[PDB]
Amino acid sequence: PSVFLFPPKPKDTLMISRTPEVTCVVVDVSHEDPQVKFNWYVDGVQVHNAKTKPREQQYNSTYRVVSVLTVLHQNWLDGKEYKCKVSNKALPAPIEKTISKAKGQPREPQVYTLPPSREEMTKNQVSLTCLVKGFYPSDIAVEWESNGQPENNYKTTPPVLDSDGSFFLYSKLTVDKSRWQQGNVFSCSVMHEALHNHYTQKSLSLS
Amino acid sequence: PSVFLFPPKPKDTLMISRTPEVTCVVVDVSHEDPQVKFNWYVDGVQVHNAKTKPREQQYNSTYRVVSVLTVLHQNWLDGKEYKCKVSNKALPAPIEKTISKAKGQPREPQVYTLPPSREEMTKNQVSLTCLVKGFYPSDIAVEWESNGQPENNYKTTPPVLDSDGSFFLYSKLTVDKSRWQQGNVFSCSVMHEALHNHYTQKSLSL
Ligand SMILES: *[C@@H]1O[C@H](CO[C@H]2O[C@@H](C)[C@@H](O)[C@@H](O)[C@@H]2O)[C@@H](O[C@@H]2O[C@H](CO)[C@@H](O[C@@H]3O[C@H](CO[C@H]4O[C@H](CO)[C@@H](O)[C@H](O)[C@@H]4O)[C@@H](O)[C@H](O[C@@H]4O[C@H](CO)[C@@H](O)[C@H](O)[C@@H]4O)[C@@H]3O)[C@H](O)[C@H]2NC(C)=O)[C@H](O)[C@H]1NC(C)=O
Ligand SMILES: *[C@@H]1O[C@H](CO[C@H]2O[C@@H](C)[C@@H](O)[C@@H](O)[C@@H]2O)[C@@H](O[C@@H]2O[C@H](CO)[C@@H](O[C@@H]3O[C@H](CO[C@H]4O[C@H](CO)[C@@H](O)[C@H](O)[C@@H]4O)[C@@H](O)[C@H](O[C@H]4O[C@H](CO)[C@@H](O)[C@H](O)[C@@H]4O)[C@@H]3O)[C@H](O)[C@H]2NC(C)=O)[C@H](O)[C@H]1NC(C)=O
Repeated sequence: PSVFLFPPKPKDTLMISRTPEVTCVVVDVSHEDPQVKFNWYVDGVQVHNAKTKPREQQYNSTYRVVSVLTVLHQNWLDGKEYKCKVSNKALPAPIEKTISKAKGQPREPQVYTLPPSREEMTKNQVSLTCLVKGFYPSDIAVEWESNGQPENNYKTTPPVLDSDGSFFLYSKLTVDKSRWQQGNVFSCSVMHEALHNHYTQKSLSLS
Repeated sequence: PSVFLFPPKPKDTLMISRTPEVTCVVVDVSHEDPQVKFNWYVDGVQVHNAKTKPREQQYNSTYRVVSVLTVLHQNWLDGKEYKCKVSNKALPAPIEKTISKAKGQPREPQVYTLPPSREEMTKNQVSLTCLVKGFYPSDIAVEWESNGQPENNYKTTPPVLDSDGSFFLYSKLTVDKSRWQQGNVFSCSVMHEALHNHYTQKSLSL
């Protein structure tokens, strides 16, 4: 039996309207003794069944069970630990897994847009670059937009640990060379806890 | 008694002068029964040996044995498969692991240098950006230099799959703003199999 603990999506902890959740998944549960017991704790507290919510599901020759715990935005941002305890009779001792926001002081992300290289202009599609650096923790959300509509032909690298101990990443938005020199304006949105309203936006366009 | 096969460093296989190698790591070796016997095969052949060489041990609470096999640059680029057979008494049957370079038409990387944003011109240090996209397979090596000398403060993101099936990455070199204002020339070096001579350079300066 193996247990996996997943943190909330970065974007869920940053918007009050969204529902951030910590997901505890157990696999290789005995096909013979599928009864699984879950206990959740926040900073060591609440053996006593609280919120949470399990389900179940049969697989190869085993069972898979998932429990989801809704977390409070500020609880997560304040570094509270979420512990998932899993018990099964076909197991010696219960399996424990804990997860929290990475420790350290939040650092505000620096966002800069970079137009495509002149040499790339011979191509039919160009690259609009958004650089995000100096941020911490690594949890972050980046998106693009031209008008109000979201742009979807973009790719973002995973965050990279930098020398100062902070993280950086780049996002690449690909558009038709025409849409660019025509004058259209683009912008990458960046969501991070260390930003004023957990959100900033930088514009990009030729001139 | 777990086995992990690793491929050669991208750079080692692109320059004849270097020595590319495939490495077969063996973790959780029983403190009781180390004695690990390796077996390597290149496209099936070998075992009556040809160039293997294991070494060292011990770790946290268990042993870690590692076998290194030197490869012919050409054999690795041609897509030959490398197989590591690991044997140990405390292991029922011999665990085998195969490895080879990603398959598919190699694609030439486009290299573009991007100057620091006007907005960043306010910090003491600035970011020189090297965008490398459209390449395949993902094995690539990127480096920065200035007037013939290698730069120290740069970081390269790992390869990211692009929408069209090829890869891209960004390399970032941080330098004192003065060095950029003084007009010094900085260069992004890229090493990939689909480039003529497996190498290309792109310069940046104010
Ligand atoms: C004794 O210590 C061993 C290693 O100890 C080091 O690493 C940590 C354990 C540290 O806490 C500290 O103890 C030491 O610094 C333990 O063995 C480890 O076992 C795991 C899985 O059993 C291996 O994980 C693999 O890692 C490779 C990547 O390796 C490279 O990167 C790491 C760092 O990121 C380096 O340390 C390595 O040298 C390599 O450069 C993965 O590619 C590999 O693939 C995955 O396999 C798992 C299956 O387990 C899949 O689920 C995934 O999808 C992937 O396919 C795998 O993740 C560690 O490499 C290995 N440690 C090393 C480096 O040899 C050992 O467990 C511990 N006690 C025991 C149990 O004896
Ligand atoms: C029996 O069947 C189980 C479920 O079957 C899945 O597999 C395929 C082949 C079909 O059989 C389908 O029915 C079904 O998709 C198998 O369970 C699997 O067990 C592995 C562990 O051995 C789990 O892997 C873990 O995944 C984590 C990420 O999960 C998320 O993403 C995957 C897609 O990539 C989704 O499916 C999940 O739902 C999640 O959204 C990953 O974080 C874990 O990695 C971490 O831990 C390892 C150590 O184990 C470490 O090396 C690594 O660095 C990380 O720290 C880990 O890889 C897998 O999730 C689970 N399958 C599913 C769908 O939940 C079971 O193995 C199979 N056979 C046996 C012997 O039981």
